[PDB]
Amino acid sequence: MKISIEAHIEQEIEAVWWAWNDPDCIARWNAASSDWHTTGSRVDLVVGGRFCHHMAAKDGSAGFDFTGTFTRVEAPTRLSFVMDDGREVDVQFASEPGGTWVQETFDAETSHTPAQQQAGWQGILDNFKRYVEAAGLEHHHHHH
Repeated sequence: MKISIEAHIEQEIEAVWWAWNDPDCIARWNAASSDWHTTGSRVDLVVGGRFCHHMAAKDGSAGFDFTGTFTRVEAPTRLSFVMDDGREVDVQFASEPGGTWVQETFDAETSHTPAQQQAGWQGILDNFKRYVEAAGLEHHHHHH
């Protein structure tokens, strides 16, 4: 069973995919909670390559890591990957006159409540979108 969420980021699909795949960029977002922060992300972005998004707490009292394997990479318009939890996660980067329609579609983990997962993923997708807006990544500039 798949749950599909979305985001209309007013930015280029280049800057959005860049912020998504770049491990140094992922270091700031990914950890939705501000009490957490991604201390490292081993990203081998190829078809069959693995990812590992280590998140440390601000006081280092705990840690939490997102391991998995990319099952399909269609740069920059789509990224398909499965997590350690079994979540088949499919993030679509669609080009639109308004910016980039990032439609995330993940498989719901049988262990957790589906709606609570959707809230967690929408938190991380908000944290990503807000990172793109915070870092700027503004390709559009008024040339003069």
